[PDB]
Amino acid sequence: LAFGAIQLDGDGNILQYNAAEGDITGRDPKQVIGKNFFKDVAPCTDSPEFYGKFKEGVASGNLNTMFEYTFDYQMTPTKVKVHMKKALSGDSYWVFVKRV
Ligand SMILES: *C(=O)/C=C\c1ccc(O)cc1
Repeated sequence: LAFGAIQLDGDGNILQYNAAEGDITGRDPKQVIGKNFFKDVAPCTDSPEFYGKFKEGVASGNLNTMFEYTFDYQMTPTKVKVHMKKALSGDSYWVFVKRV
């Protein structure tokens, strides 16, 4: 995956996104990575339950699953498949998204 592969820490901050290796856009780069999630009391960012039991993933100590989620609604995103993996570094977990 040259796109879809993001690595985040098991505390709540994004570390690196695997895709940025060629700045061929003039976007505002405050979209992804460098994300320190402060307790602004915002549990509604399209994910009431974080990813795939991400909240349990952390404390269970084995956040590594591939789960495909189909959106059979109207105003929903495309069918994606999340492969999360507890980073081999330790207290961090990856997120590989892959649309079908
Ligand atoms: C999170 O924001 C959950 C519910 C909700 C309901 C109504 C409005 O306007 C915002 C949010």
